[PDB]
Amino acid sequence: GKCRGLRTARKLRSHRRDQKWHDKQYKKAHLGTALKANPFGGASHAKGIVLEKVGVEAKQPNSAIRKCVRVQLIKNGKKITAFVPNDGCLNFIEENDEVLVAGFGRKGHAVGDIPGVRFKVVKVANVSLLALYKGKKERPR
Amino acid sequence: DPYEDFQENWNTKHSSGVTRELMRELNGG
Amino acid sequence: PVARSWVCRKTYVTPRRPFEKSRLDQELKLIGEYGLRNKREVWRVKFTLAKIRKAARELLTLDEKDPRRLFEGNALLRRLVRIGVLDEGKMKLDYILGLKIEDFLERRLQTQVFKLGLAKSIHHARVLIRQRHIRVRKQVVNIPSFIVRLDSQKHIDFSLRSPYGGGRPGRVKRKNAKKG
Amino acid sequence: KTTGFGMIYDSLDYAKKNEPKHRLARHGLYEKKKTSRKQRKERKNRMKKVRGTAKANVG
Amino acid sequence: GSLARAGKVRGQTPKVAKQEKKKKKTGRAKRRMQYNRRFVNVVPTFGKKKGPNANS
RNA sequence: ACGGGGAAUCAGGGUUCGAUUCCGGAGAGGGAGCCUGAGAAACGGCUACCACAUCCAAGGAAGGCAGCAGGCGCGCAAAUUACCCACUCCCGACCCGGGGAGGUAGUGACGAAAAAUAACAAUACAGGACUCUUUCGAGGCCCUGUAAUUGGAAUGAGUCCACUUUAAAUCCUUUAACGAGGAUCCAUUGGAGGGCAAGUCUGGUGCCAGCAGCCGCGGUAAUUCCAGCUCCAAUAGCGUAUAUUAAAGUUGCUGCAGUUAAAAAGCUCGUAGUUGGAUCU
Repeated sequence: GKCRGLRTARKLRSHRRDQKWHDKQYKKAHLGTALKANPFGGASHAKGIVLEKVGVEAKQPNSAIRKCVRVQLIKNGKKITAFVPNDGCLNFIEENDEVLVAGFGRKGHAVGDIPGVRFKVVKVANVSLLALYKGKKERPR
Repeated sequence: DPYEDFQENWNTKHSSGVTRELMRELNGG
Repeated sequence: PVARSWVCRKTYVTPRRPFEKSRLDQELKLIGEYGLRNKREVWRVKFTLAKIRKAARELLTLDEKDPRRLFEGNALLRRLVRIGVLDEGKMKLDYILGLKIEDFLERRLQTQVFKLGLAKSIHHARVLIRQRHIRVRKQVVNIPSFIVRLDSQKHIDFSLRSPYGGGRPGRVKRKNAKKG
Repeated sequence: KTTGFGMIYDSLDYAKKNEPKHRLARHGLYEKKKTSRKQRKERKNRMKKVRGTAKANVG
Repeated sequence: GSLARAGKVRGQTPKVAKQEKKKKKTGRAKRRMQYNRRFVNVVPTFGKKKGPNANS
């Protein structure tokens, strides 16, 4: 059992702040190694240059080819594979394009089927993909 | 028939739909 | 440094369960009985009663002769009696916990215009208020969510500069008179 | 209804002495000079570069 | 493996035109008509079948 | 990591934020040294060095926007090279001069408050309920509609005189005149297997294209993709990403756990720490 006495405040709080480091959420957001491995550097979005279109193969209990894009970021030069969501949206993407990349939803973990892809495309050539998909805007020439 | 639909399809893909239709049939609405 | 004030405050709270049957039905019933615009108009009145009940829940924990309970317990009762939501004989602090949403929704100006025979539905009354046909003692009110007080209730009329009151006829009657 | 403020002076010269000049200008009893404020500041700064009586010869 | 087939089904789909329809309703009147459609002159009908957009 | 006042969240306890208009500190590219003065180690003062950088007739000379605008860069990320000292105050020899302090407009879906997008009447319904009729079927009895059914009544959004506002203006408020029927003066964003409100309707596709936070859907009948139609939720707002709080009694003081699920030291001694039997009117 735990100490309970009236003068045990130093034992209680130095034990809690040492057992707090055994939690995955505290160790992730208070150590600094996970922030230096995050290519966004803590940002919500980033911008990069499209290096090549890349087909990634779906994980085993289903089968398709997910249409990703290998993109090298502007602000630190790190390389990233990022998923292009709807169908015929890889057609909208040339190479050496300005692209806007977000997270994919699970805060650094790979969303379900696509193996090892943490990112998705939001804009291409400063036009959103949703405006191109629903036919509201066109790619500039 | 929601009873027969439930008893036939409770294991299949349409299990949640026949469950919801059975509960709609049972609890009024 | 600017000579402004940044004090502001939200008037409503969204519910924790976004799609809960038997909450949607009850709030749609409350809309339909009173002719509200959306669900935020319902949640606004849920928020004022939840603050009033929180204010009375803490006075009921203090000592019965404590000066804060006697002072703020009597100001809180006076306002509810004044805007017609309580009764005069029910001025103990425990009847605040027996107040409901509909008691506050009765005191909107829109329902008072409908219930005083000025309109003929709860939707004719909102559209009468919004286009400047109703006044309260001298003052034209545009606001459907005007909480009528008990003494300013019998002074509700048809706003002398309106066709239903003093009566210069409107834009449509004037044009039809000019046509033929 | 409308609500404003009024003042009623004893004499007209008392009104000329104890009034803001923008209200005297609303009755034509005062005329503000018509130069702007960017002209006065640039003219003030152009004549700090110049010693004594050539300050009056600054355009 | 191959990026060649992309946009395949969205391009293969027969483009049916959106048929025209009247203006819907907005605001207090839309809440009014959906209050009427659920709580006053609701049809006294089959038990527990009130599953609207019931397509058979 | 500038510190506080404070902020968000919250049963109670808590957890996270506070560069940011109030107070206190610091610094004017980096260090250092000073003059004047009541007060400065001052930078819209000076003198050097270091790094940058301007004009040159090549001898020399000048610099400091983390003030207001503005530009470049950087980036996911942020406004006008506008008007005025009229207000609030400050300074001066001063009722008079000055003030990018400050005020006023502009841009402004950061965010907060109010609040339109229709209302009513008369018809018609093989509507519905209500009074009689065994039932048919009868009613100004009361409600409904997916009637581009009929009808004139009411209005703002706009257009726009005038006043009012203001330093001068704008805006709002007040009033002329015009301004509604598919009142085309057109509401959107996301969804429709479950979690979770709402279609195993229809066509296309055929483990493809794609969807799907998670479980999953798709391999020729797809309730889940791509579309039509219908329906659901919030609504002038609504999706997505990331930080963070609650949910988390999954950090546990309140309040967890340790035979077998993660877990108790090989054993005894033993310092600090923590905790310590009755008993005095």
